Amino acid sequence: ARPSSSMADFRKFFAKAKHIVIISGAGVSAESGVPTFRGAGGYWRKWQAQDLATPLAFAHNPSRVWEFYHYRREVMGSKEPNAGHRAIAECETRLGKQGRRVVVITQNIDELHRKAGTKNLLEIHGSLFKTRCTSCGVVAENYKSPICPALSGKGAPEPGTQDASIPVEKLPRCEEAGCGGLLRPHVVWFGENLDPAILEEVDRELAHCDLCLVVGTSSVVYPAAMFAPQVAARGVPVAEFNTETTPATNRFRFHFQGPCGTTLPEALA
Ligand SMILES: [Zn+2]
Repeated sequence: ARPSSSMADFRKFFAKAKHIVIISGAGVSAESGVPTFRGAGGYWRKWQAQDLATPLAFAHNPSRVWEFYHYRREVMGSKEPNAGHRAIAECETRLGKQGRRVVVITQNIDELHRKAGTKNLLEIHGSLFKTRCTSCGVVAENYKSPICPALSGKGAPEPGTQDASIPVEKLPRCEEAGCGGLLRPHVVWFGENLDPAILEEVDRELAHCDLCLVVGTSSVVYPAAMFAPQVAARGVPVAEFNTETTPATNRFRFHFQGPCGTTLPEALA
């Protein structure tokens, strides 16, 4: 039960596909210089990213979690879309002129698909550059560097860096009149459900698609890891683009090895 590595055969499906869903994970941004969760980039100070991206973490030490998110926002400041992001964006524009739909369902919070020009984007895990008020619930875009003055020069990643220990009053706060609630990043933490509206949107896309790509993702985090398998179970061809095999590889019709910045321009031409 094993995937094909034939691009020519994938291209035969691609030529006819009317409704393509492209699922991405951190590997799509690796060639932009954005750290992944797997490997060495997935550590900040002595923690793993899945240690800090939790409601318990935030409740216990919101300064520490904000220092972590600050660091990621600042990392992003210099980063640009790569050839894989661009191929995806250009594909959507080209096919759209022909009446054919391409939609990107990303786990990423890095906004690089946006910067590349993707329009049909579902950020299923939220965005590094939005806030949500824990008091009022308002969602706001926020690209400020630093997001608050007390985080200026904070966030360094090296193990043994002292906690900034910023009092909650000096962490990012809501600016709505009379609120002043503590902000959090408008991201999905481990242990938190996705937004129901997002689940519904995904469900509609997967049920309607006739071709699916699964790009740069380890296929370990749920529910997102369920998505491409479900499409394959329907009998729809799924093509995995990854520098390695994953637990999901053998569920799919195709496996294209190598950096997606190389393979996606070729696939989506
Ligand atoms: Zn508020």
